[PDB]
Order: sequence, then C-alpha cells, then structure tokens
Amino acid sequence: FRTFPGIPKWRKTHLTYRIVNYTPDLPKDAVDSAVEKALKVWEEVTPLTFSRLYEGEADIMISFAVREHGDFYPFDGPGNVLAHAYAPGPGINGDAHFDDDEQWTKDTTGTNLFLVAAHEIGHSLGLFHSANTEALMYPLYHSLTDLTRFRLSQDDINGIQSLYGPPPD
Ligand SMILES: [Ca+2]
Ligand SMILES: [Ca+2]
Ligand SMILES: [Ca+2]
Ligand SMILES: [Zn+2]
Ligand SMILES: [Zn+2]
Repeated sequence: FRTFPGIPKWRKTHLTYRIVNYTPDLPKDAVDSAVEKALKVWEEVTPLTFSRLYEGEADIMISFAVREHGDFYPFDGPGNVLAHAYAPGPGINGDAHFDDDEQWTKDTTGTNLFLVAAHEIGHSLGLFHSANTEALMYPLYHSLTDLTRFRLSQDDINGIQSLYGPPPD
C-alpha cells in the first residue's frame, strides 16, 4: 500500500459525508446504497465512523460531474478517468467527484458505482495507489463481474490501519 506524501490523514475518527447530487443513471437509493457500502468497507476495519449530512459542508462531499466542474481537473468523457477524490484535509480535500460521462450501474454492466466509490473513498481517507494487484487501491478498474466475492484485501487493510489503527473492540 502507499500512503500519500506527508501522510495527510483525518485527525478525528468521526467523519461526515454529503451526497450533493445524483446521477440520472440510477435510482437515488442505488446511489445511496453504493456510497453507504463503500464507506462501510473502510469503516469495518478501522475506528472511523461515518454519518450523513443533508446540508452544510460535510468532510466528504460526493458529487457527479461532467467535464469541467469547479476544480482544476475536468473529467474526460466516457471511460478512462472514472472519478477522482482528494486526500484528507479541509474544503475540497476529502471530496470525491464521479464522472457522469460513465454509465454508473449497480452491477457490472456499466461502471460499478460501489467499486469505484470504495476506491475513491480510499483516497478521501489517506490511501494513494497500491503496487499490489489484488488491492482495491490498485489503479486498475477491471469490470469485475464478480462483486459477489468482494473483500478488502489485506494490503488495503494494512494501509488503512497504518493510518488509523484497527477497530477498538
Ligand atoms: Ca472536504
Ligand atoms: Ca471519464
Ligand atoms: Ca452517466
Ligand atoms: Zn473534480
Ligand atoms: Zn485511484
């Protein structure tokens, strides 16, 4: 696993998220479930906990965007860059933007929202890319049809626990 230069990390264990907008690709509850499960992945192996906000500035603001969207990194149309997320910190840091030029799906027929979201939240929490091929934090989106088997790899658990430690009890 790779942590980020300077090892920026959250100095608190309780983090808020806000789903700022919704893609036309899916039912709103599918977007909610995907994001909720993505957080869970990481919540499960650390003392981090998450709560959702519906107004104000949450630590992790989540949105869908197309091309230019308010930061210096425009999205790029279909495929390639699927999303991006900023390392821990204030304001735009911690935030995650998903390219709506992708077709987000609950399954693997398009771009799986839960999988990319689990990866991006890894970034929002302090993990950079891993050199390990079976890690979620590996840069490589394969269209893993088999989400039925998903498990955070040990390398991901090692990286995230190196930042925040294991679960307390
Ligand atoms: Ca933020
Ligand atoms: Ca793209
Ligand atoms: Ca879309
Ligand atoms: Zn962005
Ligand atoms: Zn990444």
